[PDB]
Amino acid sequence: GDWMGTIRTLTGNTFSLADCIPLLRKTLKDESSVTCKLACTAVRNCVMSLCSSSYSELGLQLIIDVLTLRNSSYWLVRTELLETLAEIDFRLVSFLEAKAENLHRGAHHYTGLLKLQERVLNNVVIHLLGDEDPRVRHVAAASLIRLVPKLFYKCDQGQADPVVAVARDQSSVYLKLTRIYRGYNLLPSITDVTMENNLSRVIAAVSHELITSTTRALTFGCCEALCLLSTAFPVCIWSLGWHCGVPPLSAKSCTVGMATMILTLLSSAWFPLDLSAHQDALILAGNLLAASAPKSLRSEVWPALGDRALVPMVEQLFSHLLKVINICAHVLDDVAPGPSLGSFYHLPSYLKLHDVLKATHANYKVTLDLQNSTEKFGGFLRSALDVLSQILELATLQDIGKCVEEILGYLKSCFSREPMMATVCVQQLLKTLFGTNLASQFRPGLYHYCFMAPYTHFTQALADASLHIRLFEPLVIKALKQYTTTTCVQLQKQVLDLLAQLVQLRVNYCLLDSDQVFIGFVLKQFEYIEVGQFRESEAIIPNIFFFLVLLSYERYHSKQIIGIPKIIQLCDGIMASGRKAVTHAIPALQPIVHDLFVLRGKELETQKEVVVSMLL
Amino acid sequence: IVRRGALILFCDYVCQNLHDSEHLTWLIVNHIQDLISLSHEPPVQDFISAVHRNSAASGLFIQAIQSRCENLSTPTMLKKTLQCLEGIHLSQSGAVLTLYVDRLLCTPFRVLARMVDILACRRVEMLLAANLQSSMAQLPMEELNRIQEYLQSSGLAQRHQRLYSLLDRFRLSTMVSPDKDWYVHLVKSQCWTRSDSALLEGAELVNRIPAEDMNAFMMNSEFNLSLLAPCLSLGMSEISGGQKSALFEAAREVTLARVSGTVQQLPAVHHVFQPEAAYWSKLNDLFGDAALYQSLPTLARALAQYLVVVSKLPSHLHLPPEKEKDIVKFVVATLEALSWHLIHEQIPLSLDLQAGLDCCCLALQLPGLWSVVSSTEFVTHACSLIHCVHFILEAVAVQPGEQLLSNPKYITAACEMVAEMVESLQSVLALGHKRNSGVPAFLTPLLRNIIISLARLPLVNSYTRVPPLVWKLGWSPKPGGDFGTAFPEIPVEFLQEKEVFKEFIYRINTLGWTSRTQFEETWATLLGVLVRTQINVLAVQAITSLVLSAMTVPVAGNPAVSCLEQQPRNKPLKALDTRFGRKLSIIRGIVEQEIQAMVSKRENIATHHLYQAWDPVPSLSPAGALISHEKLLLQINPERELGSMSYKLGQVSIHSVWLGNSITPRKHRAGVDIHSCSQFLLELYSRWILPSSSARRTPAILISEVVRSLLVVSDLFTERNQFELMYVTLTELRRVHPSEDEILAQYLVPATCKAAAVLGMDKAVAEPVSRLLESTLRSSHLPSRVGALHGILYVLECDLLDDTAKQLIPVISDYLLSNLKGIAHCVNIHSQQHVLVMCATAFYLIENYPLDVGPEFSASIIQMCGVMLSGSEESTPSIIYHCALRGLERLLLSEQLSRLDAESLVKLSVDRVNVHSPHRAMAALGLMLTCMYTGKVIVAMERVSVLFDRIRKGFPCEARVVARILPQFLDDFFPPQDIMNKVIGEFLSNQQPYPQFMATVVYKVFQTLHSTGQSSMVRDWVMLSLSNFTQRAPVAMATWSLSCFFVSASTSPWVAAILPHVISRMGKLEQVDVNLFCLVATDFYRHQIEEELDRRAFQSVLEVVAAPGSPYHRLLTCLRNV
Amino acid sequence: VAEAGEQFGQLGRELRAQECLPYAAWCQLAVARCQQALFHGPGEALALTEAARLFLRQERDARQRLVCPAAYGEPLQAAASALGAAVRLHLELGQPAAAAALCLELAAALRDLGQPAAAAGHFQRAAQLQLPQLPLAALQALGEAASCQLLARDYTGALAVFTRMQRLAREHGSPAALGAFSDVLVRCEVSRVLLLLLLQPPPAKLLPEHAQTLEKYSSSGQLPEELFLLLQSLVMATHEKDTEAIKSLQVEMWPLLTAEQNHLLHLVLQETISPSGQGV
Ligand SMILES: Cn1ncc2ccc(CNc3ccccc3[C@H]3CC3(F)F)cc21
Repeated sequence: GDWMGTIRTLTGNTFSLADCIPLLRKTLKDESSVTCKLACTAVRNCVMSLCSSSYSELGLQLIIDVLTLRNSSYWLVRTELLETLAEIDFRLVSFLEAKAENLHRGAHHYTGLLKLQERVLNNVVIHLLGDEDPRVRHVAAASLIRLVPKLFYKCDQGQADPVVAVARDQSSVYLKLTRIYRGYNLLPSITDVTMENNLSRVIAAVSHELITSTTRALTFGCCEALCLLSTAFPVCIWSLGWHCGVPPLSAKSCTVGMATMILTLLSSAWFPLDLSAHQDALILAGNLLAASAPKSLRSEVWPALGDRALVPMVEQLFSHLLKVINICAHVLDDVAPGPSLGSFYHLPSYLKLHDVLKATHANYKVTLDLQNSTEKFGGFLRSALDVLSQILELATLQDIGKCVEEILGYLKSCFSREPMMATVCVQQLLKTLFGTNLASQFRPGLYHYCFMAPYTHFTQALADASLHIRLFEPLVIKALKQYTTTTCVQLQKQVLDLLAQLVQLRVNYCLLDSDQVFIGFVLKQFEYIEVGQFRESEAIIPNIFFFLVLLSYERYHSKQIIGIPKIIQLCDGIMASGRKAVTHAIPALQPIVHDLFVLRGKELETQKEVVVSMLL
Repeated sequence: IVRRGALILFCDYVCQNLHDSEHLTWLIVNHIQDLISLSHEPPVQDFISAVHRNSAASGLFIQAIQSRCENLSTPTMLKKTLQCLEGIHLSQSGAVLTLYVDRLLCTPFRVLARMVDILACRRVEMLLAANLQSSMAQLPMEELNRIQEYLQSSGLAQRHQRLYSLLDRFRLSTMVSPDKDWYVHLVKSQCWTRSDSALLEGAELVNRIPAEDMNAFMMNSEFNLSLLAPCLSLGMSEISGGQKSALFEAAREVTLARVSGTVQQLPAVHHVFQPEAAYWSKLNDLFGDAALYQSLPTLARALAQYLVVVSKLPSHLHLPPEKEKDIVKFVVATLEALSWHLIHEQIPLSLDLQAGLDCCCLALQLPGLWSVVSSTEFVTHACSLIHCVHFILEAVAVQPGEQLLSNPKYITAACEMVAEMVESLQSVLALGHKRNSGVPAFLTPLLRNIIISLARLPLVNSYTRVPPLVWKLGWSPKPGGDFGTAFPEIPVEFLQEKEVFKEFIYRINTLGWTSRTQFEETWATLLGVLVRTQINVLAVQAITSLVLSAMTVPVAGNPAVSCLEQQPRNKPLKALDTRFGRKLSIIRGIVEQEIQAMVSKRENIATHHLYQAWDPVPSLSPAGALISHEKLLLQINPERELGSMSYKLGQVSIHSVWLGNSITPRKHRAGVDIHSCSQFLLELYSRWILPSSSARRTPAILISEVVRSLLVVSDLFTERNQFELMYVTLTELRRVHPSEDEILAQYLVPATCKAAAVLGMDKAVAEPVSRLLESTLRSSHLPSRVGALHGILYVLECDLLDDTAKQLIPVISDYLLSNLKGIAHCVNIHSQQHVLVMCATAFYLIENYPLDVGPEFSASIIQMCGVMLSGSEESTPSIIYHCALRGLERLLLSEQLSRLDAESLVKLSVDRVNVHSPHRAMAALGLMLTCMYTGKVIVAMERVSVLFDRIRKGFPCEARVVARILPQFLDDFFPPQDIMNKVIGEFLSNQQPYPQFMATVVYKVFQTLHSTGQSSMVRDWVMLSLSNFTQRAPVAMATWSLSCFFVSASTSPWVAAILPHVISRMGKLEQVDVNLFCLVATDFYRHQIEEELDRRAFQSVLEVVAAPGSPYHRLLTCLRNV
Repeated sequence: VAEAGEQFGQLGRELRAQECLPYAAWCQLAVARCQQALFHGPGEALALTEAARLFLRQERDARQRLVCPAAYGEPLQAAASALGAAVRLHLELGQPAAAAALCLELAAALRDLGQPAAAAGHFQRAAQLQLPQLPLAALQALGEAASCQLLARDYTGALAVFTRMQRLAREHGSPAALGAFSDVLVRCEVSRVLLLLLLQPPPAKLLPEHAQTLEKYSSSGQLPEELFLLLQSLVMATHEKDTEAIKSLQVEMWPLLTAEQNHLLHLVLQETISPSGQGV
């Protein structure tokens, strides 16, 4: 009103902001889907700023009128709606609903409540996971992950009312004061109970639609939504959000969520033949089983698992993975599906899966697009190798000792198609064989949020401030070859990590690189890295320096391979260039500093002094 | 966030600066609501604690709350207010006590009113504990009088008795013989006061007023209108017992007088109510009056209770023609009042929505009231009904931003609203559908039936029959009639579109037909389509449904009133036409009427009302009115789930086809000639399914749908030649058609058996049909086996040849014994239609073929049904439980069972009454009563002890019913002396949850002793029991139990009449309770005793408990001068 | 031989494109017989489920789309037979989640078609197959079974099911409860109080769990405070005999209750003013 009074005295214009909203409310009801799409885009630009203003009744009314568009015949109106509803903060909308007295009644004098969050979440976002268009299902799944942080429910232990809920968000930003595989978390997570409550309600609603689904589209959309949720809110961190009671404890907490639904889908006659929904189910099944870890691990088959109720689920997933990887190996080698744990010829549902995969790869063999990430045979193979790599953290030499010769056979077929994930799978087999895997190495209110907790943390901080091994050789030899003939820096990182792991397992480097060709080639990359000609060098530098630093300890091969004086002259050779310090020089120093100061003399003191002269 | 946070911080500051009274004063005086709202924030709790530690601050805090008590009255704000006031300073106790008594104690939230009471008690107890010179300075006498005079004048003193006694203790520290005119005075003390407590007892009291006085008693301004529906229901129980009810005719005249008197207050011209002038001012003055608005639902509740019975009354009790217009005006004004209340003053009471919609539903069903509202004079009334029903539906069912589906202009709006509502019956008004989940289940049946009736009005009917897709296809005829809305019937060129035709079929099936003209028009339209295979199939399904709709009973073609005719295969039971059978029909009829209330599907009952069940079975003779539900006791087919009214195979029995049409080995219904329809279809279908050699082969789908159509429309056949041509056609079809078609066989097999059974099952028909049945029982496809069992049930109605029975009955008996034994322990995992039709076939064989079916069969079937009935709620579904148990009751009551079979049913019936579930126990009680009366000792004393246990262990519903039947069971199986000790013991026992039910059992037992001349025996048992009555532990329950006992013992008609008054005052010990107790005990002493040794005995028992001022000491004081 | 199974598959797809649902379903049953002879149990359970869906579609067209009075229900019998066979297959394949899903599909069709008493038995069968491996899915199945028993007017059967749900939700969801189980607990608590006020059991039928609930209302926890004050007020008004309190509470409670709970509160007020079992 103060801004509008200023422009009205300067211009003489009688116009008012309340005169616009009727024109959006009109154009949302247009006969043309393109007008309707553009009107939905216009609501996306302003709805949250309206809810944040003295016109917040009009912002609430736009959210009511836009929900009509869920029934539109045009998919772009459905995706614009999903993207619009994902902008909304339901803590703020719950505050606006609680002050409404006329808007609950609307036209026709309704006698209940608006219930906008329940209508958005259930009647739009979870409903459009059942859409026949996979583009709509994908945007519905992505919109749901944006909503979980912003939902509000009554009787929450962290926020009793929506005004306390909005004050938490506003305060949390401005008053802010071997390596295990991707799905494992052994430390006790400290979690927001309000987020874990919201996540519990969302997962319960999506798993209800999954188990009750009568259409292939809705089953597939629910799997996509649960797979992306398990990525954004990891099952091992958020275990009480994922928990359905299945392991009868905390019913530092652990879970398998709804893994029995997902493994029943993976053994069905129909569900495995959609490659996208199948690969989402593999990733979700891997994540659900890995989130059991420190509670399911001990203190015979799968002897590491003391929780014998999960052993059938692990054997089922592991045997499914070996069969589907063996199918890919047959398709890539062009071998017909006919004449041990990966055997599939006697199983008609796996013969149908083979013919889908063969047809998918036949289209790949006759086309030349090399930027497309959405290619379904490669995505499927990559997902199966990733989940096998994840399940190998729970394995022991007694579990893989009959399988390892078989799996390395499949990896030799798969290496040309997915070399990076085949290399990860080799590393997890080596961890399992040498015994270095996980299985072997084992009342709040406004005063609280707006002042008292921030001031308590600040004052306490000021107070403290005053105080089988021969089977692996041809795959390591393929990896060493391909590093010298590739421009994929993501593969090159992974081969340096494999070589670092072989050096840490005390494998002799003179067996891997007798003629010094690999160190010679790795050193010859620094010419191109320094002059700015090696593309994506920012990805490879820290792995090269970690590897050369391990090679500095191997003095016993009659002579030292490189030595810290050369690594330091490589490091300042990068640092002297015009290339940015944060992507280049700093990532080269981090391996050197932890080695020279944390891990590890008349030479060594001078090297520490030289490195401090570089840090300055 | 800033508004709340800045108060919290300023409270945290003032708690460190308590010398600075200016900031404390400004917080209290300007932010009291925000302090009370935020009282859970730690600094605000500390601030309120500092205000409690200060005399002047506590005074400001109290005076501030007084200035905001029009707010601070939402439940959570009132709770928070009392939580602040609890700790307040000792020197302010008179001021806060005043705030409690003259503002906060008046509140309607019951849990919060006890918090105000408890806190007020604590503050007056502090004022009694403090030194009196301070306490009378806190409470002047000119305030201490106000609070007590207000507590008396507001009626709070009789609810908050402790508080008034503490104010009394504080002020004291500072300063007759019973007759008609007595009886009418007792009843007006209960019936001339506005309340909704004890309405069933209140009706029973008005029923004993002399018939000459009842009209004057119910016409007085003081009479509680809430008694009109109870009186009409109680009086209908007398009419349906064959008596004249003086109470029903009084209540009828008063309901119609009050309905007419309410219409005489409306404006003399009517305008359509629209949710979006002087007339609207008059309506705001009428509907805004709290007296008039309360009168509308209460009179509507009485009107609905009259209208729901009216077609079953004597002809002089039917609607007066002169009051039909006023009833339509009243029913319209009630929905307008409910709609006006929803706009201005939130949702009505659920009982008040229900009463308005009940009247509207019932008035549209009656043909007299229908003839008024469908007239041109009533167009604005018809539009108002439509606007109000649409408005109430959206106000309940549709959230803001949703919509229901996803001429004067009020006429066009009415058309569109009824068409929108007729589509909503698929979804929003479909009971148990996902779209119905926002409608509460008491509204769904009412709204469905109201919408089907409104869609039949001449104003909107032809519009509503047009498919919405045809208006979108740009069709645009000019309408023309008395209302300007008569559209022509849809052109046959539109019905060539599949989805337009599906939309048309839905509307003709949902609405039915309003006259024979509309039937003949829709017949012509569907033959115009019938003359693409999918359109032909839909046309065969539509014409089948049209012809079957003529078979609907009390008014043909009207789905809002009527359901399909049933002609059950089972006969009247001759065992009921006997001395013990007639007494069984009464007691079993009480139990059956309650099983219907509990378990019936209620498909033909739209309105809420128990005790309204009816079956669509006409009185049948060679060519009537419906046979009453009390005359069909065990006649309805065993395979039909209770209260389901949908079509089934076996709908019409072979004996009914033979009797009604005279074709032993009705042609016009609602003026439709079903003979010319069914003859045309039989001829058309006979050409299509047996095509000539030059014609293209008929599609298999069309053959199956035509043979299904024959199976259905053959219920309308009227001549032997029709069943003969049906039989010949289906026989030749079975010869040429490939025998592996199990999709055809499921219709062809029932249809062939039905035609063979009507033709009389002679040797040339019977051998082919037997060979068809034996092979169909071996099918892979379960619906075709269920079809064979319905075919078997059709042929069992015939006088079969011995040589076909010797062949057929063994195969049927083997199939039943092989299939029932494998499933009886786990019925829930098997097809319920297969189990129900098997049990019906077995029960028909045991009753009608007991010499051809072996003696092992009857024993084996009873053993397997016992295994089903002994299964848990999960293992045996309720539908199989009730249908098997009514089949076993028929078996026993038919007298074809052996004495050993009957003894096995006795053992079954007694075990099955001992279950948690009240409806399963109530049915098992029906079987046990059937066993005992057909059985006409220590055994009967066990059986009566089961009934007494069901009263003690039972829910109030089952216990009340068991207590209604128990008096007749006692009189039928015992000399009174054998059970008299149990009857009085079970009334007295401290383990009795229901003394109020047992009071009527004692009353009925003592009244049968007076009527049978045993008046010498009631004095023996009163004098014997009196000691045990004085030992009842609470003196209120002891005095009350003796009041019931002496009322039960009295020969005096007016003392015997007051039992409902005594029952309605259970556990009270007011002066009126002691006064009545003394009078009813005096009546027993003056009239039932005469012997001076018994007068001495009576006084000697009272002396053991006659402590001073007790009701016993009052009674001895009253007796000792007689 | 499998070639007959693909030919029956093609015939089924073509007959479905012609809307010939009973013969399309019959072709899927012929595929199931081919899968049985090949010992491909997963393919047999698939073929039987697709046969059942075509029969359920035929029943929905007859009783929902067209509302034919001549629909006595023969395709529902065919559907339930094929679902029962596929459930029996999934249980011997060791797949109780797939068996439960087909029970829920039949229960949903029976509820939609106006058979809630039959739907409640199939909802309870689904719950029992789920319970040892999917507790929260089993609670979702019991919630539907309770909803069906209220539509069937089996109020004591609903009181038993909500009592089982609240015990299971405390046992698997825990004194605070996780988000999804807490929503189950609030539904059970409010519905059980209204059912205990409707049914009014004698001291022989007050279980420890029922008495323990009615003591709490004679501290709101998972319930919102305004509803908890209104429920405490309703328990007091019905333990008194205050019809004008129950009337005024029913209007304040209407916005806070579900439609199923507003029906229960209507039944409490109706049973208070006009009791059942008197024959008048
Ligand atoms: C959607 N759709 N399309 C085909 C089809 C067949 C069966 C089922 C039943 N459901 C099911 C069948 C087999 C395996 C798993 C499950 C899921 C419950 C679950 F485990 F999540 C659904 C189907």
